[PDB]
Amino acid sequence: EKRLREKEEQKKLLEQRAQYVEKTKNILMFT
Amino acid sequence: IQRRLIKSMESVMVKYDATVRNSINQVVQLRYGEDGLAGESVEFQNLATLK
Amino acid sequence: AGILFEDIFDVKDIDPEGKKFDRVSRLHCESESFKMDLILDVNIQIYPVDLGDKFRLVIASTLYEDGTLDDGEYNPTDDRPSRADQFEYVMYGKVYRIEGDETSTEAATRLSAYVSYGGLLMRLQGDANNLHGFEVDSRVYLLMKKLA
Amino acid sequence: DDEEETYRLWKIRKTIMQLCHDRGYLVTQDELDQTLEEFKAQFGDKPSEGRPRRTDLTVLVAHNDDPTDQMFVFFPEEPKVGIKTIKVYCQRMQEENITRALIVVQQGMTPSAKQSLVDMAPKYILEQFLQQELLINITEHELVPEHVVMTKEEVTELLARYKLRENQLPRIQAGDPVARYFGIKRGQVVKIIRPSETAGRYITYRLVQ
Amino acid sequence: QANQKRITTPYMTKYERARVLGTRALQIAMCAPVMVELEGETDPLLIAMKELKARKIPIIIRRYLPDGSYEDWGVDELIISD
Amino acid sequence: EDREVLRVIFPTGDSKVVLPCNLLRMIWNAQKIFHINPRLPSDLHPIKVVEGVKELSKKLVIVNGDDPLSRQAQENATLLFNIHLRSTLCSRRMAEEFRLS
Amino acid sequence: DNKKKIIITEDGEFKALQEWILETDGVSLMRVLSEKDVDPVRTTSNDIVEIFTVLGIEAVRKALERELYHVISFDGSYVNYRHLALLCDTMTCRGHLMAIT
Repeated sequence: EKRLREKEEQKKLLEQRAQYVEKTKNILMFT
Repeated sequence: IQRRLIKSMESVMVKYDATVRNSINQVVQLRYGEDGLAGESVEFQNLATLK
Repeated sequence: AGILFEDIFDVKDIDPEGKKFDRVSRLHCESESFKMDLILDVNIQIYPVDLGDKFRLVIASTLYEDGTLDDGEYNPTDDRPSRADQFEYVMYGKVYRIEGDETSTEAATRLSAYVSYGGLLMRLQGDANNLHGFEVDSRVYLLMKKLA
Repeated sequence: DDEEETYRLWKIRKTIMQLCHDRGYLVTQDELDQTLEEFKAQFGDKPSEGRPRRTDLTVLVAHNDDPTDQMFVFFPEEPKVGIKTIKVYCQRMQEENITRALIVVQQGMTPSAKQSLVDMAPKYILEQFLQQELLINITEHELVPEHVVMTKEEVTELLARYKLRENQLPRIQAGDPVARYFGIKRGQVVKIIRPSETAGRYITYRLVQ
Repeated sequence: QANQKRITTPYMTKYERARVLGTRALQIAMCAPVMVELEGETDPLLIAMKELKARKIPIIIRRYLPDGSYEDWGVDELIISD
Repeated sequence: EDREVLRVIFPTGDSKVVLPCNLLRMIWNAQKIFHINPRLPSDLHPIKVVEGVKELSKKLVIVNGDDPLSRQAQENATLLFNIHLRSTLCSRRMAEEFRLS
Repeated sequence: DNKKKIIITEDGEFKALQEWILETDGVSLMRVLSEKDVDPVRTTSNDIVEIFTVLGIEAVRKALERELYHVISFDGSYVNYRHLALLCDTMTCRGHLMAIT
């Protein structure tokens, strides 16, 4: 169960990566 | 100081739903003393599993 | 009989810590027949006790020579044969503690019965074989007599 | 002059990440506990010359419940932030379609800028923070109990259980340090859980004003 | 308010006891019928306390709640401690 | 678990607390009322101690209600007392310390 | 021990660490907290107004309870905590510091 929860942590981490790769272009055209 | 304290807290009362409220009916404490117990019956004791 | 304990004690010390009360004195005594230590508070004003004295101590559950319980009430107009007639100093108290060297698994080899005679305290400690008659919150008598 | 500047930037970023995590925004554990040396590696250790510039410190997080509910954290360069800078940030938020932001100012913010932050609230909920008050996370203080923003369902359940109106709960100011930390507006109730020496635990509820 | 579910305490408060005893003692003093038997009592307070111990005081306590509702408890329905 | 809860409630090791019922005095009262012999084995089942303490805890109500919010407030209102009660009326203490029947 | 650092050893005992502490004659809690090697968790003040301005209404509630308790108990006296709690709730139930004036 702890392994599943850490895997959910990893999937959330890659989800934040998958949205950060969108957010960097907005930060780029910001300045 | 005594008069000031009294006039500040005079109407705070334990209600029949056991909440402590003032005259405006605003809630000051959801239970008296956070435990809903009167101060005459409580007494000093020791928690045996703390130390 | 109604006797919980009987032995002859020898006063080995009086007030090691110093005289605490004027009319009361603490005796630290030891017997010979059972090897039991005794701390006893006695009214030395009416029954003086000197160092090195030797006395017979009898802890009893009752004063009546026949097995008969007591009511704990003062009856001076009692004509029954009482064993207090055979002793000089008699007190009446209650057992308020029984200590021992018992462990969680082993029983007690040595016991220590504590008695209070209206505030005059006694501790009789020694082998647990000699202190089976003692039970806490139980009334007893002292029945102590000096001998030469 | 410079090592302390990057230390302050790292501390501010740490408090901001903790703040976003407590508001419920998606924050990875790695950036949640980022060592000062890791911060220097990722941003630099010479902010004075321009590595890192505060514009590189900008954060953009997404809410756990809604990926579209994102939030910005801007770090203006000027000590006293002016209305023009607020307009620039609002323009950027419009372009990127983001509706919430934090502005971590250094010295302060002009009255016109604050009035701009207040008037356009229904469009963009953008807050103002001093870098001085982000150098510490006040929620870690021993005096500060555990605050929890209740949901409208929870608030309705509370008022129905104790059978009372919102004006009968105790209050917390909208400008409270912890209310500002949790970014809560008027009408919201915050559940405070604190230890009690007479009961063990005590939950009280404060309405935001 | 649903009488099937009364949320207030099942105990009579010290103030409820005080006022109920005073009220019933005044009622007895004003020649109200007594609900319990009497050996020789002539003081209304003693008669009222005897009625309370017997749980035979014909009074209903209307306890008001902060929301405005109320709960009606018979003196025989409450737990008398003192 | 109660120990850790107390450790976070009282970060300084001060076990002096103010609570309703003096449980040690009540235990002493029970020892003297029923003439408990501390030297003899007891006839109290430790499972009876556990079950009785749980039912007692259920009967001590400061906040009335079956709803989850009332349940949590009830938990909080009597938390410290219930910890004191579970640590005082423990099965082991009731077996080798108090030796009640 | 009220100002020492009370920790819990790995064995589970309460241990009072004897550590350096600073007492200032003025208050800048806002600044002192944000200093390197300064504990931002236990560092406090006796100026309740600054506690309210820096930490908030519940922090000043707790601090005000602490300060009133310190004033009451310094002469060895003792007052039931519910009275201090009621006074402190009266001064803080409306989101601001309500003086008794």
